[PDB]
Amino acid sequence: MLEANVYDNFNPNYYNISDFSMPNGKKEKRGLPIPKARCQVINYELWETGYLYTSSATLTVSVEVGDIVQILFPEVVPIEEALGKKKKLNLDMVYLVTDVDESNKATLKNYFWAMIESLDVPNAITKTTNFAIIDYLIDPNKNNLMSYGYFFNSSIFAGKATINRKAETSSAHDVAKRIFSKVQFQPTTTIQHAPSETDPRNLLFINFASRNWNRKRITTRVDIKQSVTMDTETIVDRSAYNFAVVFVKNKATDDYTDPPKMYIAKNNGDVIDYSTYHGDGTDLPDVRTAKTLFYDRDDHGNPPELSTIKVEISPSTIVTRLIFNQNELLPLYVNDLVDIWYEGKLYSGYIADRVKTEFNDRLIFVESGDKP
Amino acid sequence: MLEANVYDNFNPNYYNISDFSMPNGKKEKRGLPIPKARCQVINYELWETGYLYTSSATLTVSVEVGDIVQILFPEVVPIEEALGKKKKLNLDMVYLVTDVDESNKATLKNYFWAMIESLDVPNAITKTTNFAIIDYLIDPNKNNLMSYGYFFNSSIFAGKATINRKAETSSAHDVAKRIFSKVQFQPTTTIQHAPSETDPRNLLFINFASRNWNRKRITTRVDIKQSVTMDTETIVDRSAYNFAVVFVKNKATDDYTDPPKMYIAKNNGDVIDYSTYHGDGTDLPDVRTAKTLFYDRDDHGNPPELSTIKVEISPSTIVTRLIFNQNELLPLYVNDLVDIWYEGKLYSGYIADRVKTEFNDRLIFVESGDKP
Amino acid sequence: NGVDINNGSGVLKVCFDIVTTSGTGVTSTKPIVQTSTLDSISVNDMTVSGSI
Repeated sequence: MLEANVYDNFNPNYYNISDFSMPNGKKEKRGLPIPKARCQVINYELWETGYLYTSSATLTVSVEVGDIVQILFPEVVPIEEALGKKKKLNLDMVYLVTDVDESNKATLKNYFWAMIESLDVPNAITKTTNFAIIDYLIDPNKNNLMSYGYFFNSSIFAGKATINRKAETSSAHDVAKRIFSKVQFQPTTTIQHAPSETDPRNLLFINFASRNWNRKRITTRVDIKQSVTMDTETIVDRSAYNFAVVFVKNKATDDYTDPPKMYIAKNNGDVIDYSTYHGDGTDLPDVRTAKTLFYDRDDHGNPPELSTIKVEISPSTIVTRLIFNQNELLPLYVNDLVDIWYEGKLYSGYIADRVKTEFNDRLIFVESGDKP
Repeated sequence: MLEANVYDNFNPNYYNISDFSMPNGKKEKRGLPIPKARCQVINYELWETGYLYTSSATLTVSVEVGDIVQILFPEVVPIEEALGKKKKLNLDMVYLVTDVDESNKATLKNYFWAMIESLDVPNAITKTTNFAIIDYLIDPNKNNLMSYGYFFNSSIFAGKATINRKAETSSAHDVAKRIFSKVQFQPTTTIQHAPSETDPRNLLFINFASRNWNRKRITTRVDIKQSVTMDTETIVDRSAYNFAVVFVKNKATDDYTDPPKMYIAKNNGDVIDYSTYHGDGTDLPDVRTAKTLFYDRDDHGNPPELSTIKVEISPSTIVTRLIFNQNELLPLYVNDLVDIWYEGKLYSGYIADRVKTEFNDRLIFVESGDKP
Repeated sequence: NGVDINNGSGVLKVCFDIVTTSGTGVTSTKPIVQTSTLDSISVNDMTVSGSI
């Protein structure tokens, strides 16, 4: 079994107060408490980041909804916080109790996703770099749960933030998912005692750091023997009816009296009128997914742009997800850039999640796409 | 068992190209392919038209989603395409594979309803005759599936189309259902070699033809031994709360301060104020289904008209559906105008569907209504 | 750890080499610095490759 530390809810209405007198004399934030009970986590399905599934585990002590569960491992993870600076960090799996049944089986939600809950973010914040969004999302003054610090690899979140659809107000969950897909990284919450020996506080931090500051791409093979589960995910939201029966309203009748114009999307990506086609069908799709679209003529009176129709019939990012057993010959840990060979086909992406169960040790591989 | 021809998806992005060099010299559309595999359909529920239920069958060869299944019968169906002209049409049941499970049991959808999928048709096209709507719906330049031609009876679709509700944009499915209910007909898809001996192509045609050009009404009896499933369907949409508690806003208060006026719909259909009633209850409904309606006074200030309230409190077309076993003493087939005697009551309508199973042969009888 | 094994008890741990690896093999190797703690130096000449 694994060891588990059970604490009461890390209420930021209590812990965010900077009244604690440090040994030197300085006034700082309130440190994390001691576990109300030391128990042992048993009959477990424990994820590392909580990318797809929520963790579930039975616990010896009678835990209740709200309590924080810190699962301990007798091993250490070295995170590169600065180019040369590597810090000794202890392996932890921190969750929030969402629901306990009659048989004391607790439904555990990964601390980070349970922290950025109900938080909404406007398009104005998303206009800047990915660092600005992370600095907004991780704040104990706003979040439902207490936060002390954030470790983040500057190179991975250096790039310009992904463009938002309709420039609307999105939830912290949807933006994080959209950002974490492009950066090819996943967050891990860790409880560890303050770095300075003078500070006696136990603190909770969020991890956006890796074993290598400048991440390198790995090349590996996944055999059918590892109980492989193949399923297709969609990163970007784009429409599914590749053929469009487009109708344009007549100005004189203020009605759709005029016949429709059919538009087909080629295999390359371009959108053409169906009547204009002069080919052999090799450059057109294998299956015709169709929809009927209605458009209103602009103030100028001109028909709607080809490009505007194109966006609605354009293809979505078909991405392959692979869930398999941990290979001891070539171990794959979370937040690693990999190139997986499966049944003669090459899939490129990252390790998003990791399940620590009683029977097996499994990985969630997410193909980042961007192949041609 | 039954014989089955399995073809890959009839992609109109490929087959709707007039590059096929005919023996005479001229160019025509690409003909249908040869079946990729000849298999035998076992453990089946096969619907002739697909009026109410979707077909299901376990096939010997491992078919996949998208593939077209042509079920063969060693019998011939004569459809009358012209007043005197009849064509020797071989019996066929054509379907599109929608989903296959682990045990290779394929969910089959009737070719026509799968072809007119996602198609939307505004009030503008419905304004004309039934021929114009059929000519729009059956077109390989728009449809998800390939179609070469259609044979139909001029007399049955000769009449003026049904008036649309709210004059809105309706789907191809909803309009076809509304049209097929009034015309008392159902479509059948069939694969047949081109009529001319010079043309060597194999083609797919949608059928709107019958054994008799000028359809005759038959009067028969259906016994309890034929295992009848009696249920009710509604052709026309009309409101279900037969009593109306109508409120009218007061001009001086700009509020609903004034008391409500109750309107009752009589058995004949006449809508009167409840206060104005002077009868014995015999001309009123046996059950009172009530509803409360709110109205805003017009620009003139006058209360809303009686006829306008009537529409919101009108009865819907109660139609009886009888699903029964085939009687070998008097056989009934798809698209036959019939008058059925069941348990002492006479019901009039048409044979909408036919289910071919390994054990029995059944028919769906749909009453057209319009009795008083 | 810097455990005084000569005077007291315990297990002494001390890093000497830093091996950076890839998926297949080794990419780069950097050895740990050799600290020479002294009180007073009476030298004639000196050559420095880094900084004082």
